[PDB]
Amino acid sequence: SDAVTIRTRKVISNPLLARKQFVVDVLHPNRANVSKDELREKLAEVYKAEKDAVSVFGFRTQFGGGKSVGFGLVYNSVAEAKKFEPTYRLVRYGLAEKVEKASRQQRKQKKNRDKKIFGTGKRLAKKVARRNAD
Amino acid sequence: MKLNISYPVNGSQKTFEIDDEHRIRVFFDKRIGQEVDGEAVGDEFKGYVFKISGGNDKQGFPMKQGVLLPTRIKLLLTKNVSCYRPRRDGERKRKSVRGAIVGPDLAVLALVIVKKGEQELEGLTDTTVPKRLGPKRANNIRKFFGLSKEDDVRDFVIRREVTKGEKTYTKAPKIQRLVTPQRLQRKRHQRALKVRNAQAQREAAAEYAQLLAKRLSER
Amino acid sequence: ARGPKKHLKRLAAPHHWLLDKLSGCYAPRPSAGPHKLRESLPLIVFLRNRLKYALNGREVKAILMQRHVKVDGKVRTDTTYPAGFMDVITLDATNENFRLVYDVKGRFAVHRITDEEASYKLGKVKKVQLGKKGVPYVVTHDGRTIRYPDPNIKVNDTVKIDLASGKITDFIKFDAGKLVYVTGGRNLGRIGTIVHKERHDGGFDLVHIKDSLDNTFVTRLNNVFVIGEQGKPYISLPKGKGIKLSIAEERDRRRAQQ
Amino acid sequence: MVAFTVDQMRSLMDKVTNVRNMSVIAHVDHGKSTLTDSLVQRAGIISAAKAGEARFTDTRKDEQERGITIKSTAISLYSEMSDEDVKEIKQKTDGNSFLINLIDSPGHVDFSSEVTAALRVTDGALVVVDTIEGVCVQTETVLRQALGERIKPVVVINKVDRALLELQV
RNA sequence: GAAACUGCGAAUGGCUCAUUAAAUCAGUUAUCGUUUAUUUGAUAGUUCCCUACAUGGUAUAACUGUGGUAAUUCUAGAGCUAAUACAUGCUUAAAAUCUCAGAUGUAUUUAUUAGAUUGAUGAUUCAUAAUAACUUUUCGAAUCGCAUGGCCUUGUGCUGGCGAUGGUUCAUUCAAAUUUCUGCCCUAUCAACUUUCGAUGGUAGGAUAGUGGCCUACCAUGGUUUCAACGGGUAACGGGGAAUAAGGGUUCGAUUCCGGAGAGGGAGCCUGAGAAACGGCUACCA
Ligand SMILES: Nc1nc2c(ncn2[C@@H]2O[C@H](COP(=O)(O)OP(=O)(O)OP(=O)(O)O)[C@@H](O)[C@H]2O)c(=O)[nH]1
Ligand SMILES: [Mg+2]
Ligand SMILES: [Mg+2]
Ligand SMILES: [Mg+2]
Ligand SMILES: [Mg+2]
Ligand SMILES: [Mg+2]
Ligand SMILES: [Mg+2]
Ligand SMILES: [Mg+2]
Ligand SMILES: [Mg+2]
Ligand SMILES: [Mg+2]
Ligand SMILES: [Mg+2]
Ligand SMILES: [Mg+2]
Repeated sequence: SDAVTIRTRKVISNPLLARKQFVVDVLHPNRANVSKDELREKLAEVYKAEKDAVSVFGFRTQFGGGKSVGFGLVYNSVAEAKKFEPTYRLVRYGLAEKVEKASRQQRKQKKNRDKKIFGTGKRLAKKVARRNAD
Repeated sequence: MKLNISYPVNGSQKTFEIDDEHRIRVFFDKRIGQEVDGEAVGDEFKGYVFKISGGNDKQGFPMKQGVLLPTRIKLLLTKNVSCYRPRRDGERKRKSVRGAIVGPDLAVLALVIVKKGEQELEGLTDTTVPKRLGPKRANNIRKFFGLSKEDDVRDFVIRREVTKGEKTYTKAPKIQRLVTPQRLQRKRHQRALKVRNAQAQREAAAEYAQLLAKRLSER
Repeated sequence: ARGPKKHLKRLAAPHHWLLDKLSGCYAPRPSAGPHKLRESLPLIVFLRNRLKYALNGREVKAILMQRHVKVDGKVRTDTTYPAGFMDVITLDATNENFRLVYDVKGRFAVHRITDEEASYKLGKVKKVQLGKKGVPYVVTHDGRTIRYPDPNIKVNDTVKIDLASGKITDFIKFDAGKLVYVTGGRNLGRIGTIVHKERHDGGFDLVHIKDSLDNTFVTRLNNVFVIGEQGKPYISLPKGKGIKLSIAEERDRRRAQQ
Repeated sequence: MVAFTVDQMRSLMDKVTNVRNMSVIAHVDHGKSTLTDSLVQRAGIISAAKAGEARFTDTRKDEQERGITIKSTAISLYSEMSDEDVKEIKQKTDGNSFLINLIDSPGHVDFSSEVTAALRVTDGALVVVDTIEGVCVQTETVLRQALGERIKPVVVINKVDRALLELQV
C-alpha cells in the first residue's frame, strides 16, 4: 500500500483534559489530501484506542504536495472524548448529530416577540379569542 | 355600561351590561371606596350593597383611586402605584389615568358585594370557586388549620391528585420554615464556628502578648 | 468613563503575556483579585499560551471547572483569575507545581517546582499597620492580610506564608546584602544583592543592586523584592537565575548548541 | 383585529384549500370598496361606525378625496364559520376557518389594467351590480376579462336600499 | 422545567468627532483632601424585659376568573400563593474592669485624653486605644445543596463535615473623582481683561464622598497681562503615530491602541457601587 507515513510530533500529555495533543505530519507521496477519516483510523490503531477518542483537524496541505500537517487529539476514553470535543467535530466524526434549529434572525425575532408577552400565553389568549369573537 | 360584580366570599365574579342610563345614574358622582344601594341599580338587586373599587373608562384608561376628578389626567407613576408596571428598576413614567369620580365616561365599573339581601343571583352565589392554592409555609398552614406548634403538619397537607398518566400521582406543597434536622445542623454549625473562631483568636492574642512581653523583657 | 471597564483590548494587554497580535480583538481582562492588573497573569494565558495545555478558552474553562487548577492552595475556578508573582499553581493531573515568577526578560517563565517547597509561598510586606481593637497586621504584595505579626517586621521585608494556615513561618528583613529580586521596570526579572539604599524622603526610595556578576543597577524601592540571603534563596530560582546577559553573550550561548 | 396577527393567520394559510384569493369587480360607481369595507369591518380593522364611508381599500389621498379607486389594494382577512355548512362545500376542506385574500379593483375604464392584474393574480371574482343601474359597460368589461382569465364570478346585487328609498318600487 | 418573584448585569461593548485652545491631552506628581459594587485575605461569644425544634401578611407576583381600549413590553377589580423579596426577631455563658445592681461588641455623632523620648510616616489631630455621652436605629445569617458520622440518659437526643450565599469593618484589586509641574495652531485690522449677578483672597457656615468661592453671610481690594493676558478664528477632539525625509525640518494625524466628549438640541432626575445614562425616564425646542 501507499507509504502514508503519519508522523506524530510534539506530543504533550495533559490528563488535565485527560488527553494527548500532538501534530500529525502525514507524508503521502503521489496522492493528495489524505482523508480525515483514514487519519482517524490510522491514529486509533497506532495509539491503541477506539476511533472515537481520536480526532484530527486543521490540515493545511504542503505547497507542491506530498505532505500535510494538522493537529491530533487522543482521549483516554470515548466518554471524555464526547465531553471535551466541540459539537461540530463530533458531528463531523459521526457522533450525536447537528441540531435542526431555525436561522439566527428568526430566533432573534422570536425572542423579541416573546419579550412583549408578559406571562404565559393562555391567560392572554383566552381574552384575545373571547374579545375578537364577541 | 358594564359592571364587574364580584362576590369574594367563597369566590366569584361576573359582568352585567347595564343600560337605560336612567338605571345607571345612581353610580354617578360616586368616589372609590364608597357603598351604593342596589335598589336604585335594580329591583333584582334589592338588598345589595356594593363597594366600588376602580374601573375602566371608554378608551380603556384605568381609573386612579385617589385623584378625585371626573376627568382623566397625566400622572407620573412610580414603582409602588397602580396603573403602571415598571419595566426597569427605578423607572417612573407619565401615563394618563382616569379620575376617582365615576361618571358617564366610564365604560366598565368594578364593584364588590359587601352585603347580601333578597333572593340570590345566578353565577355569584350558586357557584363557588375554591381557592387556587392552599397554604405552603408551616405556620401559615398551622394558622389555617387552627393547630398548635407541636402538631407535625407533615402528616396531612393539602394534596392535589393530578390523574394524568394513569398513576394518579399526588403533589403536595414543599414546606418552608419547617423544623428540619438539616436546619438544626446548620444552626449548630454556625454557633460552633463562632465559638471556635472566638477561642482561636483569643489564644492567638494571648500568645502574641506573651511574645511582646518576652521581647520587651530584653532591655 | 461612566464605570469600570470590563474589556481589555488586545495591544493594551501587558507585554510580558506574549499574546499573538492577530488572534482576536481582545485580550483576557484580569478579574479583580490579589496582585494587580498589569503585573498579573490570567489563568487563561498561563494554561493556554504558556503551557500549551489547552487549545482554547472553552478548554481552559473546562480545566478550571473540573477543579484541576489550584492556585495558592485553592481551586480558583475563574477563567481570568489573576495569578501573580510567585503564585503556586498546583495541577493534580500531570501532578506538578509551578511558581509564577518573572524570567530574565521580565516574562513569567514556566518554572516547575517541587511539592515540599511549593507548600509555601513568599510575599513582600506591603504594609505593617495596627488594626482595629489594637490588633497589628501585615499586608503582603499578593493582597494577603495576616494578623498578629512579629513586631520586628517592617515595610519592604519579606515573609514566607505556609499557604495552608496562611501564617508566617519565617521572614527576611530588608538590609544590605540580602538576595533581592527585581519586580518592575527595565531590570524586571533580575537577581542581585542590596549594596546601598538611598532614602530620598518624600520622593521615591532608591536601591542599588549588584548581581552575581557584579553588575550594578539602581531601581526604585517599590519594585525590589527580597528572596533571602546571598547564594541561599528561600525560593526556587528560575533557570536563568536573573543574570541579564548582553545580547552578544546571549547569541553566543544560543550558537553553542550546534 | 380578529385578524390572527400574522402567525396563526399564516398557519391557516398553510392549509391552501380553505384560502380564497378573490377579487371584487363592478362598474365605475357600483359600490365595491364600500362592500369590502363592510367585509373588513368584521376583521376588526375599521370601526363599524365608520365602514361605509371609510373606504379602507381606497388608500391614496386622491382615492379618498375623490371617492374613486385607481390601484388594487390587497386586503387579507380571517374568517370563522360554523361546522354545519363546511360540510356543504364542494371543495377540499381541512379545518372550519378560512383565509380570504381580497383584491379591490378599480371600476373606472381607465384603470382596467389593475382589474386584469387582479384577475391574473386571483381565481374567484365577486361581481357587484347595482340594482338600479343593472349591467353597465364596465361590469360587462370586467366580467368579460374574468371569463377570459377563467375566473368564476359570484354576483351581489347592491344599492337595494337606494332602490327602496328613492324609487319606492 | 413555563411564567413570575428574587439576584446580578444592562454605567461594559460599539459608534462618531459636534463642542473643546491651558480646555482635553502627554509625560510627571498628590489624596496627610475622598467614594469605591466586584475580587482576595482578614475580621463580629456582648442584642434578649413569655416563638428560637425557626415569627407577620402589615403580600403579592406567577396562576384562576371578570374585563376596558383601535392600539403600546397598557392594565383594573375579585381569589389565592412563597423567599436570601418586604418586615420583624432570641438563644453565645465562660475571661473581664468602671459607675451608683448597671454597663462595657460594632455602627453614627460630638467633646476630652493617650498616642512619649508605648506603632508608622519626611510630616499630622494618622493608625489605634480609652473616657462621657448621642442615635427618625447599622450589622452581629429565622438562608440553601450534597454527605452523613462520634457519643449516648437509644429520644422528636447531644455533638458534629465539605461547600454556597449573605454580612459590619479593615486592607487589597478592578476603579473613580479631584490634583502638582511643564508643554497646544493663527491672530494686535484683539492691549488692557476680570470684579454690581464671585472676580482674587480671609473668616464662618452650607453643600459634597471629600478639598476648594463650589454656594451664601460678613470682610479686604485683589487676581491675569507685551515673557501677549483678554478677545477673535480654527474646514481644531488630544496623543501614540503618519508622509517626505544628508543633517535640521515641513505637513498630516476624523480613523485599529490610550484619554475625552456626545447620542437631534438643551435642562432635570430615578435606580444603582458606579449614569446627569438617552437600545432609562421627564419636560421645552425642532
Ligand atoms: N344607496 C346606496 N349607495 C351606495 C351603496 N353602496 C355604495 N353606495 C354609494 O356609492 C358610492 C361609491 O362607493 P365606492 O366605495 O367608492 O365604490 P365604487 O362605486 O366601486 O367606486 P370605485 O372603487 O372607484 O370604482 C359611495 O359614495 C356610496 O355612497 C348602497 O348599497 N346603497
Ligand atoms: Mg479617565
Ligand atoms: Mg372603491
Ligand atoms: Mg363620484
Ligand atoms: Mg471640530
Ligand atoms: Mg485623532
Ligand atoms: Mg470635521
Ligand atoms: Mg475611543
Ligand atoms: Mg455619555
Ligand atoms: Mg442624527
Ligand atoms: Mg441624557
Ligand atoms: Mg448606550
